[PDB]
Amino acid sequence: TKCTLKSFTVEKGIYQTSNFRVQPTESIVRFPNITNLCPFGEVFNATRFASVYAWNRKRISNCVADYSVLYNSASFSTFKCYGVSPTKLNDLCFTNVYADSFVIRGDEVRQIAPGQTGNIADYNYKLPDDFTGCVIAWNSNNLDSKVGGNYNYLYRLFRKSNLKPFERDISTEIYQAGSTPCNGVKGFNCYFPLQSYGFQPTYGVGYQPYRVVVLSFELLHAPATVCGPKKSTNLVKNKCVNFNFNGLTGTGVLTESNKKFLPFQQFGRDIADTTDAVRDPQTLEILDITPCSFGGVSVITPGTNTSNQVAVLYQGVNCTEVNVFQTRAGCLIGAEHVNNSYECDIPIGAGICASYQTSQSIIAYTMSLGVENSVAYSNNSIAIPTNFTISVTTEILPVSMTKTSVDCTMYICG
Amino acid sequence: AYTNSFTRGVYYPDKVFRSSVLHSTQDLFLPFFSNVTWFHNPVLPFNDGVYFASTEKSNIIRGWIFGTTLDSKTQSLLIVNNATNVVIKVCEFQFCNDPFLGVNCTFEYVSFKNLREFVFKNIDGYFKIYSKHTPINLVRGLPQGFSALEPLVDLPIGINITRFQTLLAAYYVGYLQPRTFLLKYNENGTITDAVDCALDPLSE
Amino acid sequence: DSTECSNLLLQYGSFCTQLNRALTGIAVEQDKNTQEVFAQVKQIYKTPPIKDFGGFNFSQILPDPSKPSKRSFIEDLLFNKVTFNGLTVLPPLLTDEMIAQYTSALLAGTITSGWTFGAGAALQIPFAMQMAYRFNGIGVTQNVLYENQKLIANQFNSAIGKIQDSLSSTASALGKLQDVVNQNAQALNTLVKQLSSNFGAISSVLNDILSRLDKVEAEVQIDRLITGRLQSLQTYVTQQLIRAAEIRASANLAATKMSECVLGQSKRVDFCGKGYHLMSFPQSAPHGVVFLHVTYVPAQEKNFTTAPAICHDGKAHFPREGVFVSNGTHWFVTQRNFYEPQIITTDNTFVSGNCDVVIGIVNNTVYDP
Amino acid sequence: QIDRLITGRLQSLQTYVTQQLIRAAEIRASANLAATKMSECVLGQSKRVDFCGKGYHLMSFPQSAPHGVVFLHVTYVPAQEKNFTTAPAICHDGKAHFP
Amino acid sequence: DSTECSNLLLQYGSFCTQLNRALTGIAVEQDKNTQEVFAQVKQIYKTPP
Ligand SMILES: *[C@@H]1O[C@H](CO)[C@@H](O)[C@H](O)[C@H]1NC(C)=O
Ligand SMILES: *[C@@H]1O[C@H](CO)[C@@H](O)[C@H](O)[C@H]1NC(C)=O
Ligand SMILES: *[C@@H]1O[C@H](CO)[C@@H](O)[C@H](O)[C@H]1NC(C)=O
Ligand SMILES: *[C@@H]1O[C@H](CO)[C@@H](O)[C@H](O)[C@H]1NC(C)=O
Ligand SMILES: *[C@@H]1O[C@H](CO)[C@@H](O)[C@H](O)[C@H]1NC(C)=O
Ligand SMILES: *[C@@H]1O[C@H](CO)[C@@H](O)[C@H](O)[C@H]1NC(C)=O
Ligand SMILES: *[C@@H]1O[C@H](CO)[C@@H](O)[C@H](O)[C@H]1NC(C)=O
Ligand SMILES: *[C@@H]1O[C@H](CO)[C@@H](O)[C@H](O)[C@H]1NC(C)=O
Ligand SMILES: *[C@@H]1O[C@H](CO)[C@@H](O)[C@H](O)[C@H]1NC(C)=O
Ligand SMILES: *[C@@H]1O[C@H](CO)[C@@H](O)[C@H](O)[C@H]1NC(C)=O
Ligand SMILES: *[C@@H]1O[C@H](CO)[C@@H](O)[C@H](O)[C@H]1NC(C)=O
Ligand SMILES: *[C@@H]1O[C@H](CO)[C@@H](O)[C@H](O)[C@H]1NC(C)=O
Ligand SMILES: *[C@@H]1O[C@H](CO)[C@@H](O)[C@H](O)[C@H]1NC(C)=O
Repeated sequence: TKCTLKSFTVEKGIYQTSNFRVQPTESIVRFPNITNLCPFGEVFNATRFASVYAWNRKRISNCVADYSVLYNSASFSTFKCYGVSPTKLNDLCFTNVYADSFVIRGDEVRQIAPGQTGNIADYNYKLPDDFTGCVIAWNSNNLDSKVGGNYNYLYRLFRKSNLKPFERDISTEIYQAGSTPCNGVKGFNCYFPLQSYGFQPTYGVGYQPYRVVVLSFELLHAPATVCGPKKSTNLVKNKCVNFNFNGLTGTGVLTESNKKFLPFQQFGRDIADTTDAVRDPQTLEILDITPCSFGGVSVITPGTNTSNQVAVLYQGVNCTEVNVFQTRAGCLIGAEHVNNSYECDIPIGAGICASYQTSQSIIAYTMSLGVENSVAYSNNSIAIPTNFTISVTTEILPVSMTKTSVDCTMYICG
Repeated sequence: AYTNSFTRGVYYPDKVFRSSVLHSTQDLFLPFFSNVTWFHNPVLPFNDGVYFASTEKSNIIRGWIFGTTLDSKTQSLLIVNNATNVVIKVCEFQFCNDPFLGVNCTFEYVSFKNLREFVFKNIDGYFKIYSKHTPINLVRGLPQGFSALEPLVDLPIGINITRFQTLLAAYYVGYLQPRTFLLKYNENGTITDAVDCALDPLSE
Repeated sequence: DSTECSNLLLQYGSFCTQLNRALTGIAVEQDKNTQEVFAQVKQIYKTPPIKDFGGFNFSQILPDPSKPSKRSFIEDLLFNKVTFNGLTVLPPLLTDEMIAQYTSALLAGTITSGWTFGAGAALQIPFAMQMAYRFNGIGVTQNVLYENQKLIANQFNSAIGKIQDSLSSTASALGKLQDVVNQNAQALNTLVKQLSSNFGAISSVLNDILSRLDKVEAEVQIDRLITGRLQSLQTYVTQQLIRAAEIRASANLAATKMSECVLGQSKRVDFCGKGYHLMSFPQSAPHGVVFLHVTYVPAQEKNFTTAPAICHDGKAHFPREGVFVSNGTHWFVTQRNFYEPQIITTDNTFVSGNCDVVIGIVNNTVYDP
Repeated sequence: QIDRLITGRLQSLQTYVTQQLIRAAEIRASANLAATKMSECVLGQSKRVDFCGKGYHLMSFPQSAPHGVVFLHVTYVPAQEKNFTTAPAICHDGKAHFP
Repeated sequence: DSTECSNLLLQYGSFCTQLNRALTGIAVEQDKNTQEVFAQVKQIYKTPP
C-alpha cells in the first residue's frame, strides 16, 4: 500500500494495491487419435530394390510423417538431413515427400550429397547444391549379394551430358567415343552405358551393396499435406490449466458440460466472440471453458498514524482459490467476522463494512442503516413540540479548479 | 430456363457452436430471392462457387467434374456416387467432350419426394463441400422454406477451377456472392432462420 | 497474461494506472449517488400493525412481509420489469434489501408523520389531518378534505390501482432504467468485441503473432495490438466518464425530489408531477428510484361573472382570501381553487379607499355580522 | 524515433485535457449549485426542504474557502414533543368548527 | 469514398460504428431538449380578438 500510494504514511481507507490471478497448474495439448502414418515402411522393408540408373519413387502425401521411426533407428549407416536437423522434422510440414530409392556399392554413397560429382551423381541421380530433405543409407550385403556375383543391379558409367537435379534416364543408347559410327550396337569406340557391381558375399565394405533412400521434400502453392505427428497429453477436469485443443490455445478451468454441439462443430463461442466450450478431439465430449479466477486485491487499513494492522480483500474471489472470512464482495483475510452491526467506517461491498475497534483489531460486519423506530401513530394522536433548538449546519461546496494552461509545443518537444 | 431461389442455399459458415443468438457474417452465400438456372446437359462456369440442388431418388444424377479444361492438359476433379457412397479423384483425365452414364495424379478419396442440396466452393487450396437432404411436396420450383446445409468434406487438393459440369428429373444451379447474412441459432445450436442484409431496406 | 506483450506495455508508462484510477472514481460515485438518494432518513421508521390511515390504502406500496426480500408489491413489479477478459463488475455497497429498508423507512415516516420527519424527530399525526394540512398548503381550505374524505380516499386507492395495471401493461414504462442497463451492456460487448480486431497487425490473436514471426518482427506487430487495445480502453473509459456525469446529474435530481417531494411538499410547478402537489412515495427499482406523485387536479369548472372589489357605503371591499363571483344575480366570495360560495361580510373582506379608484368595481351589500 | 515520443506525449496530453474538460463540467455543476444556494438560502429564505440544511431554514451566512464556498445554514429544529389527543373539527351548535 | 482505404479502416473494428452511434445520440437529444422546454403545454391556446 505504501508503494502503491508513493507515501510512507497511509490515511484510513480501502486501497487496491494488486491484481490476484490463479496461475495455470499444468499444460494440456490435445489432437485427434494419431492415424494415417506415411507409408515409409513399404520402402525401407521392401524385398526388391531399384538399380540406380532407374531409381524408384513414391509420392508421399495426405499423411503424418513420423521421422522419429526413421532417425531413432541405429540401423542406418548414413542419415544426413539438409537445411534441417532430423528431430525438428517431427514438427515441420511439406506439400509432398518422395522416397527416391536405389542400390549402389558402399563407396559411391559418398556421391549422394548436394551438388556432388561422379558416376552416380552426374549419370544416375543428381541432388541440387542447395538440397533440403534426408539422405538415408545402410549396408545390404544380407539382401542384395550373390555367390559368383549379383549382376542384376546396374549403374550408368557413360553419358554425354549430366542429369539435372532429380532427372532420370533409362536409355541403353550406345556411347559413341569418337567419329566411329555405332548404328545402335556394341563395338570399338561404341560402348554400352550401364555396368554392374556384381555383388559377392566375400566383398569388402566399399564394394558391398548399400540400399539408399533420399527423402526429397517439397513445399508449393498447394497446401502442406505431409506433417510431423503432433503428440497429446492427458486431460484434466475441474482445475485451472494452460490448454491447446487442435489450434485453439487458452487458459482456464476445463469442466464437463451439458451443451449439445452438432457432429461437425469443434469450438463453442459466447455472445461476444469469447470461447465458452471445446470438443475434446480424442473422446468427443464437450468441455466447458471458464477463465482461471482473478480479481482486485484491496488492503483495508486504519491510518498508519493509528495502527499498522491491515485486512485484505480478494474482490470477487472465493477463499478456496486464495481470521479468514467469505464475504459476497470477496474473500476477506485478517478481519474478524462480527454478528453486531455499526455505521460504516471503511466500505467493503454487498452490505459489508469494516473498522478498527475493540486489544483493538479490524472487524467486518453487515452495515447498520439506522436505529429502528415504530412511530407511535394512532387515528386520534398528535405529537407537538414544546421547545426548539436553533441549529447551525456547515455546508461546503467546491466552486473553481486551479487554472492550468499548457504550451503543448513546449511539453511535447521543448 | 429459370426459377426463384426463395430462402434456399444457406450453410453453416464455420465449425463453431453458437446458441440462442443472432450472428452477422460475410461469406459466399446464394442471395435470397435470386434466380437459379433450371435444367432437366451443358458445361457451366463456376465463379466464386456454386449452389446445386435436385429432386432426386433414382440416382441418375451421378456426379460432377470441375476444373478449367476438364480434359487431359491439367488436373481435373471427378466426383461420383457409386450407388453405395461418394468416390473422388483429381487426376488430369482424358475423358470425353460430353460423357454420361447409361440408364500424373495428386489426390484420391472414398467416403421426387426429396430434394438434395449441395454447395461447392474453393478457397486457398481447400475444396469445401456442404449438403442437406429434405422431403418435399412440389414437382417444379425449389421448396419455399428454410433449412441450412452442413459441411461434408474439406479437401486440401491445391487446384484451380473456373468451370464445372454434371454427370447424368429437375436440377437447379446458382452462383454464390459475398453477401452479409444474419443467422439465427436456436438452443440446439442449429441455424433455424437467416436474413440477407442486402435484399431490401427492412433486411438492412 | 502474455509476457512478451506485458513487457512492451510497461513502456507506455502510467496510462494503465490512470485508467484504473478513473474507473475507480466512477465506481465510488455509484455508491455515493445511491447513498445521497435513499439515505436521507436518520432512523428506520416502521409502520404500526394497525392500518387506520383514514381510508387511504398503502398496501400496494408498503413492504410485503411474505416476499423473500421485504420489497413492496409495486417494487416487485419494478424489479421484475427491468431485464471476464480482465473485466470485473463490482457489487453495490447497499444491497437491494437495504435499499428496500430505506424506501420502507421514508414511506413509513411519510405516512405516520408527514413533513416532520425531515425537519426533526418524526411527530405522529392522523393521516386525514396530514392530508388536510397538505390540502391547506395548496390554497384549498381544509374542510374541503374532511367533507369529501371518503371520495378523496377512493380516488387515491383507485389511482394506486392504475399504477399496477400500467406497470403490468408494458415494460416500456421503465424505459429510462432499462436504457441505462442496455448502454452499459452495449459498451462492454463493444469493449470485448474490439479484442477480435487487427488494428493493422498480421493477426488479432496474440499467441499467433508470436508463432508466425521471429522476435523483432513479432514485437513490431504486437505494438499495433497494444496501441489499438489501449485506444479501445481509453475510448471506453472516456465514454463511461461522460455517461457517469449524465447519471450523477440524474442522481442529484432524484436526491432533490426525495428531499423536496417526499420529505416535504413542493410548490415548484410541475417539479413533483402535474397538478398541485400533495405528497409522493418513493419505490426502489433496479439502478433507480420511482416516485408516485400524488397531486390535486381541479376537474369540473363553471363560468361565473366576477369583480375585483365591491362598493358598500362608498367603501371599496376586497376579499381577504378568495375571489368574488356572481351566481347569475347574487354576489358571493369563493376560495380560488374550489367553488365554495359564502355571503360577503365585513370579516370575509377588507376595506381600502373608496369606489372612485378601482376599475371594474360593482355595487352590492356587505353583511356586517 | 521522435514520432513515437510525439505520438505518446500528444496522446498523454489529449488524455489530460479530456479528463479536465469532464472535471470542469463537474465543478461547473457544483458552482451553479453554490450560486443557487447563495441566491435562495443567503439572499432569501428557502422553503425547499433540506436544500439549506436539516430543519426549517431561518437564514444562512456565506464564508469563503480556498477553491470553494461554505454556508453556515441556521435552522429551527423542533426539540421536545408531547403526545396529545386530537380531532379534525369541533362540534358546537350542530355545526362543525375547523381551526 | 476510396475502397483501398475503406478496406484498411475495417481492420480497426467497431471505432467507426460507435462514432456514428455517438453523434446520432447527440442529434436525437437536441429534439428531446427542444420538446422538454417548449412542449410543456397540452393544447394550442389562442388569445381572443
Ligand atoms: C480414440 O481412441 C480411443 C481408444 O479408447 C477411442 O475410445 C476413441 O473413440 C478414439 N477417437 C477417435 C476420434 O477415433
Ligand atoms: C496523527 O499525527 C499527528 C502529527 O504527527 C499526531 O499529533 C497525532 O497524535 C496522530 N494521531 C494519533 C491518533 O496519534
Ligand atoms: C467456493 O468454492 C468451493 C469449491 O469450488 C465451492 O464448494 C463453494 O460453493 C464456492 N462458493 C462459496 C461461496 O463458498
Ligand atoms: C454468529 O452467528 C452465528 C449464527 O447464529 C453463530 O453460529 C456464531 O457462533 C455467531 N458468532 C458470534 C461471534 O457471535
Ligand atoms: C427549552 O430548552 C432550553 C434549552 O434549549 C431550556 O433552557 C428551557 O428550559 C426549555 N423549556 C422552555 C419552556 O423554554
Ligand atoms: C428470373 O426468372 C424468371 C422465370 O422464373 C424470368 O421470368 C425472369 O426474366 C428472370 N430474371 C432475371 C433477371 O434473370
Ligand atoms: C433440442 O431439441 C430437442 C427436441 O426434442 C429439445 O428436447 C431440447 O430441449 C433442445 N435443446 C437441447 C440443448 O437439447
Ligand atoms: C388494499 O388494497 C388491496 C388490493 O386492492 C386489498 O386486497 C386490501 O384488502 C385493501 N385493504 C383495505 C384495508 O381495504
Ligand atoms: C364559458 O362560457 C363561454 C360563453 O361563450 C363558452 O364559450 C365556454 O365554453 C364556457 N366554458 C365552460 C367551462 O362552461
Ligand atoms: C343564486 O342565484 C339564483 C338566481 O340567479 C337564485 O335563484 C338562488 O336562490 C341564489 N342562491 C343560491 C345559493 O343559488
Ligand atoms: C369590459 O369589456 C367590454 C368589452 O371589451 C367593454 O364593453 C366594457 O366596457 C368593459 N368594462 C370594464 C369595466 O372594463
Ligand atoms: C353605484 O351606486 C351609486 C349610488 O350609490 C351610483 O351613483 C353608481 O352609478 C352605481 N354604480 C354602478 C356600477 O351601478
Ligand atoms: C407517546 O406515546 C408512545 C406510545 O408508545 C410512547 O412510546 C412515547 O414515549 C410517548 N411520548 C412521546 C413524547 O412521544
